[PDB]
Amino acid sequence: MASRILLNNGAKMPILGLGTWKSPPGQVTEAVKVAIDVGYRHIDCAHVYQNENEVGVAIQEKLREQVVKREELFIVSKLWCTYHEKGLVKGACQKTLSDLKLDYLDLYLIHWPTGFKPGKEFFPLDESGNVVPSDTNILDTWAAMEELVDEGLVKAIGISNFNHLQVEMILNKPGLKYKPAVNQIECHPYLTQEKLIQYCQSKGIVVTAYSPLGSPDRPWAKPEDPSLLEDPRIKAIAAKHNKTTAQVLIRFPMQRNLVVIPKSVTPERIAENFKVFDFELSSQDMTTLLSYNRNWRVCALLSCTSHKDYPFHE
Ligand SMILES: NC(=O)c1ccc[n+]([C@@H]2O[C@H](COP(=O)([O-])OP(=O)(O)OC[C@H]3O[C@@H](n4cnc5c(N)ncnc54)[C@H](OP(=O)(O)O)[C@@H]3O)[C@@H](O)[C@H]2O)c1
Ligand SMILES: Nc1ccc(CNC(=O)c2ccc(Cl)cc2OCC(=O)O)c(F)c1
Repeated sequence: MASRILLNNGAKMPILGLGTWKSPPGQVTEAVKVAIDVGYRHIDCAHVYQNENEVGVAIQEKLREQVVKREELFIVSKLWCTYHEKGLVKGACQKTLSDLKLDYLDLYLIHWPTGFKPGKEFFPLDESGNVVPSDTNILDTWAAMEELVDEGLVKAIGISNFNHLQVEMILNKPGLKYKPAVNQIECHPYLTQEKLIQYCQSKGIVVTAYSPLGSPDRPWAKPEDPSLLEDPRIKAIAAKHNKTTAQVLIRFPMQRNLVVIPKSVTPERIAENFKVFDFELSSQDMTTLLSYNRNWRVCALLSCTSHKDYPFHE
């Protein structure tokens, strides 16, 4: 299987990338350096993760060392919810560029379809704990994203956590100039996403699977929760293939024509997670993994559920 997938902007995107949510700022520079040294060419970033400066130090050092050329890297970041206003989008993108020490992003995503009140707080709350919305709709935010392409700041734009009706809203936008290249959504054997993936792929939108290992370090983890890495059924498939459970969980979305972005700051695991191009899951393996769906989400947030554009009511 090829290492990159063709996007609808004409560029190629590596199907395996390194995630950086929760990667501590004192560890993520070495994580990204190791990742690039062992073959990763795609890093998934976001302003809200608060570690883009440190990710950028690694990228810049590997460019300076000539381990890789800039054109060989595929760097992704995301517009946070408090920057959905027309007059804030360019500055948000430029801050991310400055932190990552880049002149352009390969892909810039609307992180969530929900706009929040601008300000210093990433989750502005009213006194009862509800997030305070912005009245800026996803279509105007999309037009602002299109401007970034036309100013040379980003090569591609896309969306994240958009449900099928929200994707449709963008695709049906009056005067749409650029289609979204990517929809980045949660996807793993407990949230298999058949309907949304089919829809996006049918429209030429590439899907990126996040939390492919079930995000065991998510901060709201109840150890009551189901655990992909510990599921004996998935462990059995891994054993059959002489691979780790994580390697099976990463190969699974690859064989669905998805991009996948496992996170690690552990050098041994960063390398392990990349060694997934030399085995194949059978169709029976794939269908068996799909059968484990239970519509379980890592990423949901109670404080935002009354937002008009909350994506997971549908
Ligand atoms: N667009 C969005 O809204 C959104 C939401 C969630 C995530 N994402 C992106 O997707 C990325 C991945 O998702 P995620 O961070 O939620 O979780 P994940 O990649 O599913 O899981 C990360 C966890 O798995 C551990 N791990 C990694 N490789 C392992 C291995 N080979 N064996 C055992 N454990 C392993 C990591 O530990 P160590 O790091 O300690 O090794 C970490 O605790 C994020 O970092 C972010 O870039 C995007
Ligand atoms: N509208 C909205 C916004 C955020 C979430 C869930 N995400 C988080 O709670 C979250 C908060 C801070 C950070 Cl740094 C990361 C988070 O999740 C991962 C992500 O959103 O990429 C959500 F479920 C809905």
